[PDB]
Amino acid sequence: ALTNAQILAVIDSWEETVGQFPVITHHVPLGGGLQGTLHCYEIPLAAPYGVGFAKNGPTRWQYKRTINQVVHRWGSHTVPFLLEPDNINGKTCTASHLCHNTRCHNPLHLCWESLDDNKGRNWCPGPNGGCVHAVVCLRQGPLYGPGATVAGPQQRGSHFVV
Amino acid sequence: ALTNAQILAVIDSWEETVGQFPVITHHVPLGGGLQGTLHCYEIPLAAPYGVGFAKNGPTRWQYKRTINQVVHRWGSHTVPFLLEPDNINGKTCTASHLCHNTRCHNPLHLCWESLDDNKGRNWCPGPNGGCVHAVVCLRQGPLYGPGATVAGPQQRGSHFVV
DNA sequence: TTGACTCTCTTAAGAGAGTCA
DNA sequence: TTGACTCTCTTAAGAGAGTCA
Ligand SMILES: [Mg+2]
Ligand SMILES: [Mg+2]
Ligand SMILES: [Zn+2]
Ligand SMILES: [Zn+2]
Ligand SMILES: [Zn+2]
Ligand SMILES: [Zn+2]
Repeated sequence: ALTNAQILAVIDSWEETVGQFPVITHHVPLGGGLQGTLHCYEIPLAAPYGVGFAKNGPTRWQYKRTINQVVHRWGSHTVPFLLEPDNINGKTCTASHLCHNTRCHNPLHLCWESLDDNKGRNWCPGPNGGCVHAVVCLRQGPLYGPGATVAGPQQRGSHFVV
Repeated sequence: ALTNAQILAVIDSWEETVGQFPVITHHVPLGGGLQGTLHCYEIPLAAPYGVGFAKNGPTRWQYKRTINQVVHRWGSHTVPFLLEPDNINGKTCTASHLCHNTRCHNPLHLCWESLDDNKGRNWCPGPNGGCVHAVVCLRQGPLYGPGATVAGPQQRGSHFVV
């Protein structure tokens, strides 16, 4: 809600509820041939999810609280960042999973950044493979690698140069 | 169905037309602090675009040819790949700009790959900065770098471990 | 046969809001 | 007030198809 006190109360209630979500250990590539371990706090697969939480999409949830007799509702991963600017360079700030695990609500696995920055982590080589993200990745992106390109650049004639 | 000879004729007419597009020299980052040069063959900003070409969206075009009284139409960047498989690993193949310049139709600046592979090139460090794409990038991706993350991982209490 | 427009759709990283009990 | 559902939207890398002369 509007007051700083009320927003802190929202963040604190959220953390306490998510803190009781099952803690699931995931071993992850870090880049550089190394492996690490993340502890994700995973929202349940089906109702009930936890006080204040409801599913609005297969991998989408919202957190809701009643404040001043009014319902206030947020995307379930946005709550840690309610005191942060909601835009950057004219781009919307998004909740971004460093663990690349949608069900996880561990705020130690979340950052707040443009959708482009968010997406780009999918291909990051990782914290031991060359990550240059200023807010560092926790793991190599799941899509990092050589790709599976079917056909490369080519011409039949002689009209083009690189 | 069009014979492979008819398909080659389509590719050849496309190349002949695109080859006459304005050729624009662009200096680009390669990664590793190095700079290179790409020569993009850029479709005009407004009609007329070239024989066979029409705009279906702000940065979308199509190529159309009529053969034996049947109108055939393709996405304007897909024509170089008409003799290639159109999917891989159960994913549709997409035209992917190695120069990251949508108006460019130089086939030496295009490859044919999944949309995920395509997107990921936006963040690639580039051919002199650590690119691991098997079909190598021509330049560092425009979105490579430290990012502009507004807030990193954080908690107010002690409910969480990383 | 051709040009110049029109419309909606896909994907996978993210969102907001309404209907009932 | 709280829970459990429903629906459509945003973005930026890509698509197919219709109308008219
Ligand atoms: Mg993400
Ligand atoms: Mg691309
Ligand atoms: Zn996690
Ligand atoms: Zn990174
Ligand atoms: Zn180009
Ligand atoms: Zn690359």
